[PDB]
Amino acid sequence: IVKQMFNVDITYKDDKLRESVQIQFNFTDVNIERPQHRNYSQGNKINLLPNKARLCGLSYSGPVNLAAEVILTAHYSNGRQEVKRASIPPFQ
Amino acid sequence: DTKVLLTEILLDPMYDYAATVARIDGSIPMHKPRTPKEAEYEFKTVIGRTPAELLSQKEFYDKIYTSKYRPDFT
Repeated sequence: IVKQMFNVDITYKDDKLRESVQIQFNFTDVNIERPQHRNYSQGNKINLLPNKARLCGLSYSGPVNLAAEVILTAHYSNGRQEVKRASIPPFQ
Repeated sequence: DTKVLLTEILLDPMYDYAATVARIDGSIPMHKPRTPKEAEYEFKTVIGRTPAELLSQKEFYDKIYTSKYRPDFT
C-alpha cells in the first residue's frame, strides 16, 4: 500500500515568473518493528511485553519506519522548468 | 527520575521473571521487599545496576540476573 498506492503528484500555485510548484514524492521503505517502550525517557527504547501494555494502558503498537524520494519541480512562466530532488532518510 | 523508573521496572513482566528466577536460585529473598532498603537489594540483584546507575548509562537489557546454576541444557 505505502509504496505502490500512495504516490503523490499535486501542483500548487502561490521570481514573479514562477506560477506553480509540482510536488511529487513516493515512499520506498516501510517496515513495522515490534512494540517498544522508552524506560526513563533517555533510554534506548526497550521491548514492550503485552502484559506491560495491558497494565499501564499502553497500546501494543510497533513503530513504522518510512523513507521517501521527493521531487519538487517548479514550472515558471513561458514554460521554464526546474527540478529539486532529495533522498529522504528512513524516519519514523 | 528514580520513582517513575521504579514503577515502570517493577511493572515489567521481565522484572517478575528475573526476580522469580533469582528467588529460585536463592539470591533474592522470597519475601517481596518489605521496606525500601531491601527493595534496592532486589533491584540491584534482578537488573544488575542500582536505579541511579540505570539512569546514568544507556544499556540496560544485559546485566539482568542470570541463572546461577548454568544447567546442562543437553
